Amino acid sequence: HMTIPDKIKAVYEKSTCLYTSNEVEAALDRMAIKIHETLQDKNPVIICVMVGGLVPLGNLLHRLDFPLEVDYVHATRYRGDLTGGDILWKVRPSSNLAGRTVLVVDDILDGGITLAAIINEIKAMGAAEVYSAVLVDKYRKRVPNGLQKADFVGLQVEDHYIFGYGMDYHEYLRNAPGIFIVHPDHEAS
Amino acid sequence: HHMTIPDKIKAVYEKSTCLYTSNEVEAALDRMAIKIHETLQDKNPVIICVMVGGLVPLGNLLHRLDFPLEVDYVHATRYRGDLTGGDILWKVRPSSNLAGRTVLVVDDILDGGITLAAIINEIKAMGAAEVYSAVLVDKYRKRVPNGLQKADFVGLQVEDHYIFGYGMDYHEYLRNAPGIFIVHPDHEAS
Repeated sequence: HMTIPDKIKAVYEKSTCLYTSNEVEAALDRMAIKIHETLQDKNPVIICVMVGGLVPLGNLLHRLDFPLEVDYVHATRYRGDLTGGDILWKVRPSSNLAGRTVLVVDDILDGGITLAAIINEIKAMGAAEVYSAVLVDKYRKRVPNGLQKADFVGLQVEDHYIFGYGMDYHEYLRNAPGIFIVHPDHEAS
Repeated sequence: HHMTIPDKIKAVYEKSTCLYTSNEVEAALDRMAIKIHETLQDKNPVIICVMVGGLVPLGNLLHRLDFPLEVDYVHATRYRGDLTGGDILWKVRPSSNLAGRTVLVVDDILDGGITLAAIINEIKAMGAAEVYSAVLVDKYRKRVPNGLQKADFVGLQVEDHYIFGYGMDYHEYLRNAPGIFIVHPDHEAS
């Protein structure tokens, strides 16, 4: 029968490139400058939001020229859970975050209900300050209970079906070198 | 108000010696990527990050890998006294979905690799068809019983220095240093 990797190849092959890898790297440079201005003297814990935060965070980290520690967190949500109150935790924020400045890093702000719950849970562990960073923000789309603004944003995009540079298409294509839009043939509407 | 940990961190970084520049590291990642492609492009691998050291090397490596793959992560710790790897503490375990899959395990450094070998063996025990190992740096002259004996993919071979950077920490700091650095003997005596 038809194979998942063959279908992935077809999706990628038919996709359209919204941003090159170079443009993405350039957006990471801009973020880094801003993050430095805000955080350099704050000894932050930088927390990767799994799994999507991993590519952006790893590429951002060596651009940040100040003392910092790294950690990670993992939460999922049912789409039907509109409040963020039924969140499924796989990896919880640690007690070590008490009194710390924390920067939370994710691939994309898309509503951000789940990102807001993660942030609030970090606050509940006693963090002094929580900032948010996102490689891409779907800037026109905001939802109740969602995160209204990220502190640091690489790229602002319209509401497309997108993948790459940490963003998956059914777990695949996080390794695509840029930001891509799924072809209308493969957009299940 | 006394000297803080971050102040000492700055001093360590300031006195450290640069072993490899960021450019040399990126070039090593390019070489690893080519090797990984030749061996794995047709294998539909799950690429697993060994937390937390794997995160920067993996993130940088990922967008160089031009073939279908999935990403996951694992986390395990060890007492220095546990020379066997029989008593490792799991924080995040390999999943049962790895059954029948080709898996590539990515960590920052092969330094003995006792924990790394235990992780690999545990992935085999969940039924993975094949396990490969990739490491940004290998302390190629240091091998220990129960440790990983050889990695399939190695970015850079180094001597047994106190090193940090590019995902390797010095007491949880300095994973963000842009290159590979050696700690000055005034901060770390042998």
